Amino acid sequence: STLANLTEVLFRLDFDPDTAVYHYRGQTLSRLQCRTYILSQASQLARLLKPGDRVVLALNDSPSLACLFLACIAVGAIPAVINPKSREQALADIAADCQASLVVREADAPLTLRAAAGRPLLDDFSLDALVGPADLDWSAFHRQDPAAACFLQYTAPKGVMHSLRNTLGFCRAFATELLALQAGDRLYSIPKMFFGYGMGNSLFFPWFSGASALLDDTWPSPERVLENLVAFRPRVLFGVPAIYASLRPQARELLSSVRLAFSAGSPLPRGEFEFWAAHGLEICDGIGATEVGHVFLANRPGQARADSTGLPLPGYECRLVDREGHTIEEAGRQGVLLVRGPGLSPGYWRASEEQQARFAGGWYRTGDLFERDESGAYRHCGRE
Ligand SMILES: Nc1ccccc1C(=O)OP(=O)(O)OC[C@H]1O[C@@H](n2cnc3c(N)ncnc32)[C@H](O)[C@@H]1O
Repeated sequence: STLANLTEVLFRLDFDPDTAVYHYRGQTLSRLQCRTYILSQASQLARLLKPGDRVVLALNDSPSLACLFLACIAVGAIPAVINPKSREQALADIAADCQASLVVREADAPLTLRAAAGRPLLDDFSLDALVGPADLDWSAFHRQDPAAACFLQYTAPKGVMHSLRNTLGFCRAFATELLALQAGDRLYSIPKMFFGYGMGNSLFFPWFSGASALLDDTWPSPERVLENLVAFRPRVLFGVPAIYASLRPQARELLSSVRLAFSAGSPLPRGEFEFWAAHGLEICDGIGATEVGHVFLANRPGQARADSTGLPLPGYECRLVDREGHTIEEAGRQGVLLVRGPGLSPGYWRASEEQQARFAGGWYRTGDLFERDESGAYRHCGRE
């Protein structure tokens, strides 16, 4: 295969550079603005990090987080985004697990750097003081095997490795094949970027499909969410079942903007589906897993059904194994869901033999019990 770099590949996708990519605190950044900032920042990270060094980013959602993440990748570093409110020992355990060279935290608290106070639109994270001002026209991307580890996603937390190949893989299946996101689409993800679901929705899909995403550094209280819906008016809403439960009293405001409502994280109850169907809003339930990059099995827009997880996305293969390890062919018979496909991770960054056994045989063992109906659609039935 030909060596490549995930940030460079995204930067080369054919979309208008003057269009929005990120929105933050009432401001908007274009693809061009972030691209310029990412290259400048990369020129500084290259003075600090050698290719392969790990970086832990314990930051609230913001354009600077997304861009710093892409700047790490540009120079060949391997970033991980974790909950900024992690306990001290939890942050330490993660940095030790990936042997990180650099941790970047919020203000006031490996080498540790801090964001500025005041929530600026763009942040230098003290790099100007640490390594000096940026180069003007940096482009020294670190290109590598497309199957090699590019960044980590931690889900005892284990670090899931994601590569250039399977990242573009899960983007294609979900953003393109399932949702058919169009350039200019406005996206709003309630889950944050330290969640695999949020990282895809907010960080990657804007670059991948020419869309733009609202980023919010505050926690998603239902009143904060409602504010954002009316200020931003997204076409696509990435939610979870409890969120839609909390949005019932505001159905009018929701349907005024949201045209594609997605739900992931846990099974969407039939009651929630039918309530919003009665109001004329289709909630598409889909399942993803960190070890699979993003959503791999979902209700297709315009064809969703209640109490169902839908059909495997294009390119994915789903299998059900019974308690003796045999593949289940019959419908209405529960088994453990195994999955392979474009988004499948190459494995955990650091793990025991038993931990890596989740990836045994070229499949990811979800640990979810599922059943298939006569048409091939899946239905969540609990955990093993
Ligand atoms: N990482 C993700 C990327 C995209 C979208 C979600 C995720 C995500 O949740 O990743 P995680 O690794 O935290 O958890 C995966 C596990 O969560 C459960 N689950 C998620 N979605 C559903 C659903 N629709 N219906 C039923 N169960 C679901 C299921 O137990 C699964 O094994």
